[PDB]
Formats: sequence, C-alpha cells, structure tokens
Amino acid sequence: RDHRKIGKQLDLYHMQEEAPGMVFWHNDGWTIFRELEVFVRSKLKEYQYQEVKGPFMMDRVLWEKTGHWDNYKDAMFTTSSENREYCIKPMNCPGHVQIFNQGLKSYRDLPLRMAEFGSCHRNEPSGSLHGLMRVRGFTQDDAHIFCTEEQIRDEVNGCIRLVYDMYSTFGFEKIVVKLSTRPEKRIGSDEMWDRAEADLAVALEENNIPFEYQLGEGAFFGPKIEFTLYDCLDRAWQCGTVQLDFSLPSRLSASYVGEDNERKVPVMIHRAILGSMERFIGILTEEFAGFFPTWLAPVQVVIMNITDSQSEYVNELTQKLSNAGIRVKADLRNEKIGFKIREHTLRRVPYMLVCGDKEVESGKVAVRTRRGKDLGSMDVNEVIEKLQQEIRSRSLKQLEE
Amino acid sequence: RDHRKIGKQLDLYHMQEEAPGMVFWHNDGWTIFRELEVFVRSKLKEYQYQEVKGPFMMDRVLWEKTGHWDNYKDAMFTTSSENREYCIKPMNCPGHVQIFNQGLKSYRDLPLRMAEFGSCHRNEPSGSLHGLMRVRGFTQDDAHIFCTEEQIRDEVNGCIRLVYDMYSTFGFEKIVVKLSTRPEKRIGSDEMWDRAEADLAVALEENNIPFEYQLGEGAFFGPKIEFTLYDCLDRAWQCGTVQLDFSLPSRLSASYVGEDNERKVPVMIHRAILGSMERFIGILTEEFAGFFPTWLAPVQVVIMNITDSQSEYVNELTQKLSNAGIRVKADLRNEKIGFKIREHTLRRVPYMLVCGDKEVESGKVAVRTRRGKDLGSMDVNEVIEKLQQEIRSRSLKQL
Ligand SMILES: Nc1ncnc2c1ncn2[C@@H]1O[C@H](COP(=O)(O)OP(=O)(O)OP(=O)(O)O)[C@@H](O)[C@H]1O
Ligand SMILES: Nc1ncnc2c1ncn2[C@@H]1O[C@H](COP(=O)(O)OP(=O)(O)OP(=O)(O)O)[C@@H](O)[C@H]1O
Ligand SMILES: [Mg+2]
Ligand SMILES: [Mg+2]
Ligand SMILES: [Mg+2]
Ligand SMILES: [Mg+2]
Ligand SMILES: [Zn+2]
Ligand SMILES: [Zn+2]
Repeated sequence: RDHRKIGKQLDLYHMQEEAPGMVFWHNDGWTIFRELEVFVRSKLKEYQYQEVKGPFMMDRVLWEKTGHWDNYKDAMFTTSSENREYCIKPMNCPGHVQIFNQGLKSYRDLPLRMAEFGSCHRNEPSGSLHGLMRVRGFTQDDAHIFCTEEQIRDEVNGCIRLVYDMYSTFGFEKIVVKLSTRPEKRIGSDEMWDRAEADLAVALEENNIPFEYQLGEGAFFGPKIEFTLYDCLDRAWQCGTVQLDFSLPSRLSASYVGEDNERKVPVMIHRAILGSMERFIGILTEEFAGFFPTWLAPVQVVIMNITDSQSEYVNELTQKLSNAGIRVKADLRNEKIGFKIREHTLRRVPYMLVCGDKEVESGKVAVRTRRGKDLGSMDVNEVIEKLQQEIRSRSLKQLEE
Repeated sequence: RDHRKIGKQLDLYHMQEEAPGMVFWHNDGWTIFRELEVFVRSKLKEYQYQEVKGPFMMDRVLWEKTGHWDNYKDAMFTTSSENREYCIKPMNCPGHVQIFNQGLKSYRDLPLRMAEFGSCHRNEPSGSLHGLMRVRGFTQDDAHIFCTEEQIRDEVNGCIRLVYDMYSTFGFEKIVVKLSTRPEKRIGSDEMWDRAEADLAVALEENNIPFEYQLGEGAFFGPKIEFTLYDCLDRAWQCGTVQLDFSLPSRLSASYVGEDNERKVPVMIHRAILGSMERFIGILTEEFAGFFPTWLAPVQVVIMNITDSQSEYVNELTQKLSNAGIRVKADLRNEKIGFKIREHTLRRVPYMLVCGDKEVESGKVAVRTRRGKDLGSMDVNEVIEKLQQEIRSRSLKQL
C-alpha cells in the first residue's frame, strides 16, 4: 500500500543518492503528472486564471526584501554568478509580484488571478524526506490572486469552492480542514494578523466547513487554510492551501490605481489546490493502491493475442485505439494469456482485451479488467466509445463497476 | 522587428536585473510556449518517444563521471546542501541515462527514444545575453535515443526528417546546416571521433543537405549537426541539433543485453528540434513581426459589442467559441467600438468579431482581421468551423 513500493512496481519514478529528495519521473509517472496538469488547466480556464512562468532563481537582495531571507534562509538553496548571490526559488509569490509590477494596474484589473505550475526547491533536512510526499524539488499548482479588500470574501470563497470541486473528482472521503495561525517568527502587525485570521475563519464558517485551529503553523507573512489528506498509515499531509497576505505586496512595492485615483496596495491570496504534484501523486497512489482511475492510468488498455495467428488483428486494434486517443499497448509475447493477464493486472492496467480466432473473425474483443472481472465479448467500436466516455468524464469507476 | 520590442508591446515576457538572463513569461507569452509544447508532443507521439522529467540538480560526482565538471565547469551553477556540492543541470543527458539505467534493457527495447522539455541553466557571460535568444535559463525540446550501431543511420535520419517536418510548419525559407567537428577539449578516442564525424557527414549527404564544416565546435562528447535560423538582422542562431555520442553511455555505465546475450553499450544520439523554447520563440517573433499564426496567437478572437444592448449576445458567443476550443475574449468595456478594434488590432489578435443589433437579430457576426481585411457578416457556426480548421491544420495564413 506504500506509494514507494507501488511506484517501483508500476515503474512510475525513481530516486537515487546523487540527488536526494529529487524525483526522476519515468514515462509512466510523468504521464500521471501530465494528466493532472491537464485537469488543473481545465479548472484554470473555467475559473479564469492566467498562467505564467517565473524564473528559477532571483537575486538574494529580493528575497531579503520579502523577509524570506531572515525567516526561510535555512531551507534555501543559493548559487552565485559574477559576484552576485541568487536563491533558487522556494516559493512562486515574489516572481508573480514581479510580473504584476510590469505596467500600470487599475482597480479595473482586479481580481487578477495568476497561476503557475511553479517548481520550488527547499533544502528539507534529509532525515525528513519521504518518497514523493516530502521532497526537495517539487511542483506546486500555485496561484496568486491580487484583489481589493472588498474582494477578499468572494476570492477566498472561490478558492474554497475550487478545492472541493477538484477533490470530488478523486472521491476523497477524509478532508480535514485547519486554520493555521500566526507563527512565532513573522512580519506584519498584530492588527493585520487578527484581520487576516478572522477573514479566513469567517470564510470557512460561511461555507459551513468545520475546521480546527492549528496554532503557529501559518506562513511568516500570513495565515493559511490547510486541506489535509491522509496516507495509508493515516498520517496527515498538507495538500491544498489558501493563504491571506497583507504584507508581501507592500514589501515588493505592488500597487494599483483605485477608483479615487489614489495609489493602493493589493491584497494577495496565495493558494495551491493539489498542493504539489509530487505529494498529491503520492496520496493518490496510496489512496487507490495503484488502481489509478482510467483517465490517470499510464497504460489504459493492453491488447493481447493468444497465438501469432491473431497478431495482425491485435496490431490493427492497437493503432485504432491509439488513433482514438487511448493509451494502448500490444502484448504479442509468446506466453499464455493467463500469464499476460496476471502481469498487466500487477501493472494495474484498467482493461485487457484478449483476441482469439473467434474475436478476429467477428471484429470483437474479449474484455478483462484488472479487478479480475470477465466482461464478455464486445464490439470494438462500442469499447472505444465506452472508454472515451470513461476518460473524458474522469470517471472513478470502470465499465459495469 | 526586434523580438524584445514586440515582446514588450504584446506583453509576452519581461526580464529584469534581479535575474539576468531569466525570463518572466507573462500569460500571453506562456500561451505561445505551451502551444509549442503541444505541437512538439504531437510530433513525438507520431515518432514514438517516451517523455520523462529529470531533476534540476545532481551531485558534482555524477558530473565528474561524465567529464562535464572538467569540460563544462565555469559555465555551471553550483549549490550545496549538508556538505555536498550539486550542479544545476546545464543539460539533460546524464539524467536520461540514469532513467535508462533503471531496469534491465535488451536489444528488444532499442531504439529507445526518451524526450524531455528539459530546463537548463548555464552561466553565460552577462555581456553575451540577448533577449530570448541567449539566456541563462532555458527549456530544450531535448531527447536522447539509445540504439545499436546498426540503428544509427535510421535514427539520425529520423531526427533530420523531424527537423524539416516541424520547421515546414513555420514556413522557414533559410535553414543553414553545419557539421561541427571535434573541439580542443573532448572525451573519446580519435577513431571514435573519425567514425562519428563520418556518420553525420554521410547522413547529411544522403539527405541531400548542403552543409559547411564548423571545425572545433562539436560537443565535448561528440560531433553535431547544427540547424541555423536567422533573426531580423540576419544573425545566425543555432536551433535544431543532432549529436552523435560514443562516449557518455560507457562513462555512465549504460548497457543492454544483445541478441547474443552479452552486455553491450548503447550508442546515444542527442537531439533538439526547436533548440530551446526561448530562442525559438525569439526567432518566431521576429520572423512573423508579432503576427503569430492563429494556432499560436495568445488570443485568437475578440468579440465586441457596439452598445450595451448587445452585451448579452457577445457573452453567449464568447462561451460558444471558448467551448469550441478557441482562445476568445469578450470586450464589453465602456469604449467606442473603433477604440476597441484598434486596441486588439495593435495586439495582433487574428480575428475581431463585432456585434451590432443586426448581428443579434440575425444570429450572425461581423468579422475583420488584424491586417485590416473586412470579411463582412458571417454565420457563427461558419466562423467557428473555419477557425477550428485554421487551428487544427496549424495554417500559416488566415482566411
Ligand atoms: N517538501 C515538500 N515536498 C512536497 N510537497 C511539498 C513540500 N513542501 C510543501 N509542499 C506542498 O506545497 C504546498 C504549499 O506549500 P507551503 O509552503 O504552504 O507548504 P508547507 O506549509 O511548508 O508544508 P509542510 O508543512 O508539509 O512542510 C503544501 O501544502 C504541500 O502540498
Ligand atoms: N544560452 C542559451 N540560450 C538559449 N538557447 C540556448 C542556449 N544555449 C543553447 N541553447 C539552445 O539549446 C540547443 C542545444 O544546446 P547545445 O548545448 O547544443 O547549444 P550550444 O552549442 O551551446 O549553443 P550556442 O552555440 O547557441 O551557445 C542549441 O542549439 C540552442 O538552440
Ligand atoms: Mg514545509
Ligand atoms: Mg505547513
Ligand atoms: Mg552555448
Ligand atoms: Mg553551438
Ligand atoms: Zn505564494
Ligand atoms: Zn544530451
């Protein structure tokens, strides 16, 4: 049930000591990663987010200005060029503010929602590293919303709504919500912290979401709503996060022209829905025990012959399913079909299509699933249509399941 | 036609002194980048490439094994953690070999084609930096092909075919090819360099490609075919490249079980088709003067109302085009229609749809282009279909 064991069995990724906490994504794990990006992007479109890309590193001077240097230096990787020191970014917020700061902004531009699949590096103590769930290089499905104070309620509500909308696709039954309050080391006044923490609490109450406080776990610049998911040992992992920030835009000289023609500082909401792709894939792997929903499955269909007699027909069906957009592979090896089926079951391939002479003559396929079910013979075109529907709806459940 | 001025005018990206040579991709520039990735991914499905992702940093010891720490040192960003030294990767090859080395490989797995949109960082001298063309952090449409000696000819041919295939989509008329031979600092024996250089020259001749030698410009591990594209000032920029490598696989302990059941070392072909996304976008921006073909345009369609009476219709049209897969925006601002049209024309939006009362009553739309052509009233579904055909085919010219 451990995602590290399942990841090896399905050849999803590996890690090695030449790059501690750094993931090597193999083809099949990168397929899952990419499908999750496509899913997130479909939500970015619906909820009207920009998508940007900030640089990997920036001058230490800028990280000093935010307060990251004093409050985050231990976790930061640094490098140098031509007598200047750079920080590899542990967070995407300063880069998004650099983009916001190009060009004059008006209240008419707000709320401005700016998303990034943002690569973060944090020098986590090597003793704390754990598979995909705690790594040193990870990719957040991050975004920063620049808004007015009057827009905070609506924008925080929109993030909360987005979290439950995305999580319902995966069928999560245990989502534990925490409000992380001010940490001992922080910037911003007590009055600003009281306001930000109340805003989050009222937003959760308004959505009728039960939660508990988590004292001292907020960011150095603002409080957080945390959406907690659980692994196979029922350990709590922080995934989704909504953060309210009255401090960083001021520190980074962000402003916009208000209705009054006065210069104003935007509020910034930070949020990640999945958290990081790495930690979320870890959670999905354990939650599903490697039985990824068909739309996520690295290989959705394997087509297999009984003998070389049906090998041409298998090759035609494989091209046909591939042209219909299905991740399909042919298994033409000189092995018994029971052997093949057991192997692709261990690989958690949703569907196995067996082609005997009966199947070749009729243009049909015998359908087996990774759950051990025999689904009988079906017409090829009906199978394709059913798989396409299963994939496009991102269905959690297989045919006749 | 300088891509840096166009990039500012169209809000594609920016750069600043807090990160020399590092691009901040804005929404519209990042849209072009992502469409190029979609295009590349479509071609690699066709040619049966895997797609992977390696880590950003690995131990200095690994870069010593490859010979990079000695042949590539001062060009590399280095960092530390818990008394170990790491290199931010300047190339993707060692990571791809690490993935190849996971699990027993046989001749049945070859050729194994492994692609990555590989983020590279190189400490280029700050005085050499230029716009998007020469940056310190960039993304290569990289791949490594592991193959046998007998498979070299076919695999190099496939890379050359891929370059001309993908470049024809953009209509490039000037593609100059170079063969870069052994540099002063290299790994691998002279006989291996003789054979690698001959293999690439034969490949170019067999593909009917006139080329010029570039003595001493090969990679430290092997010679390269370089595909050169030219900017507005006719400066030469290396974009696509094919590199033949008989030495890195052995240094990194790559092997496969041959048909005879003995251990053998694969040959590696390195190749990038576009080169880097940053540099290729720079070239495209100058080549098209910011009039990106519709399939690449950050915003493909803007729909505007003349008065508030049509605002509802414009919103229904906008949702309909967006559901048909078109990058479309509604412009409902309290501005004169002639102000709105000019704004989106200057932003080089391919198609502008104007809705007055007669368009609403008829279920039609008045269509004009960024070049000033007035297409008149058209049926909505006719516009969507023509737009979809222009995008699906990645057509260079409009309606
Ligand atoms: N080391 C890490 N490995 C993997 N994912 C991470 C890591 N650190 C953070 N994330 C993910 O990024 C999200 C947003 O980042 P944030 O700065 O809020 O995390 P965090 O509070 O430091 O997390 P944690 O308490 O788990 O260390 C987290 O909710 C988590 O999903
Ligand atoms: N500093 C850079 N900025 C942008 N793109 C680059 C840069 N260096 C290399 N590339 C791109 O990556 C491709 C493959 O990398 P490779 O190591 O072969 O380049 P290169 O020979 O060092 O390039 P150049 O001669 O332009 O310095 C190049 O052909 C080019 O398109
Ligand atoms: Mg942390
Ligand atoms: Mg935390
Ligand atoms: Mg170079
Ligand atoms: Mg060169
Ligand atoms: Zn942030
Ligand atoms: Zn390489």
